Amino acid sequence: ALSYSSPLRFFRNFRFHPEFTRLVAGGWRSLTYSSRIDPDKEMCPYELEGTQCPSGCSFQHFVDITPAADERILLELSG
Amino acid sequence: DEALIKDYHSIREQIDQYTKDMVLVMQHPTNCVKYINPGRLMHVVTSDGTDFGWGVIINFYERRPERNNPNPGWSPQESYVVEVLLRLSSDSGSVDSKLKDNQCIPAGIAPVTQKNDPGRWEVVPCLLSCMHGLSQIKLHVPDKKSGGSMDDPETRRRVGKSLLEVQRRFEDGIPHMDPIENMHIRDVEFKKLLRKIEVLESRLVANPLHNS
Ligand SMILES: [Zn+2]
Repeated sequence: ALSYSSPLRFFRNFRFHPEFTRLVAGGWRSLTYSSRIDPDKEMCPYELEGTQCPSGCSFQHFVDITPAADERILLELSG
Repeated sequence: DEALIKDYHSIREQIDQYTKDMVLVMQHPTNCVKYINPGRLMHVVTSDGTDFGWGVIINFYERRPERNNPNPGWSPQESYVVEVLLRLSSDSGSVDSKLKDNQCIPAGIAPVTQKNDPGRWEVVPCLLSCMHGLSQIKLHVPDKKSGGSMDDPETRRRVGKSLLEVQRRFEDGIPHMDPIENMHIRDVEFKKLLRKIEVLESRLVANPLHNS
């Protein structure tokens, strides 16, 4: 059946699409639609190289922009 | 049901028209030079449609016409050049660094098109007319007084390969800058443009052909 990709699919409001879960593999937890990217910070060059950041490294890291994992959060809440 | 086919494609035509109107606004210099920042990612696509993928913005300068051609009739989107690091095919030739009055990208280059082609990371000049995305993502790139430079091919392959690490990590795609929330494009016409596209999309799915 006939298919078509919205020119608005990369913009923030695409998250309010009713089929959003269906067309983006990651769903709300997909990094592609994360609300946590600071557009003026630089991603860590050490992280991308795969080498260990120095202590206190203040580049933007992937952990900064990745949503919390509900398994860790359901964990913390108990006890 | 031929009346209903004609409606479906009428909608698609209207959405295509409004889509090029929208792209023009976001490519316009007064709306995007603020965000043409060294290290920000940029999706480069030629007017004819060859897709060079994502690259790293290195520099951007105002375009200057040739001596013999004072008024070259450039549009606003053809009046600025962004120097972008792109992954070219090893097949692709030498990167001439200045564009002629009639070119949007250099003449002898092409994107990577074969597997077991690693590519070659080169800095390529592009008109704003070839910008089809700005990312929220910024890589770190050397600058004046940082002691590095993108003239070193080895630095280009170092930065280049991190951009492929970013794309590997972004399974669902590199995240775009939002024209409203990130670029704060105030134009009332642009505001209406995005709503016009949405209501037309609602019209288009209402049509049997969508799932036929
Ligand atoms: Zn780091």
